[PDB]
Amino acid sequence: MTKKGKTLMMFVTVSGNPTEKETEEITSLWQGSLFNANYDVQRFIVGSDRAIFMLRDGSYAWEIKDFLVSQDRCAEVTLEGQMYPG
Repeated sequence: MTKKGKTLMMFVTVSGNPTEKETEEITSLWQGSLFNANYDVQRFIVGSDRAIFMLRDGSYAWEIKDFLVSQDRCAEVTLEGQMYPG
């Protein structure tokens, strides 16, 4: 049907075939940066190199996607069925 609310899921992949711990360290600093920019996001680790970012307000998904892909350890960002880069 038609979605309720503004929440939005963002699926992120970490580069370099990292261990789960390294992925936790890498993504924790990303979450910190987002928070420091007033963004409200929850983080879920779902694999040695996979992370879920749950946005409270999905209307800011583009800004967050841009920030993430600009990181050296970000391989891909999946947003509404679309992978970035490119």
